[PDB]
Amino acid sequence: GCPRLLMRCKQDSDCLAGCVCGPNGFCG
Repeated sequence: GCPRLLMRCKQDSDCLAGCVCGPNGFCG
């Protein structure tokens, strides 16, 4: 599964397996 919260990203893998780097700053 893919949660959601203010978690800054730089790459897809940044977040938990399922999410992508949300085009804004934080995961999406």
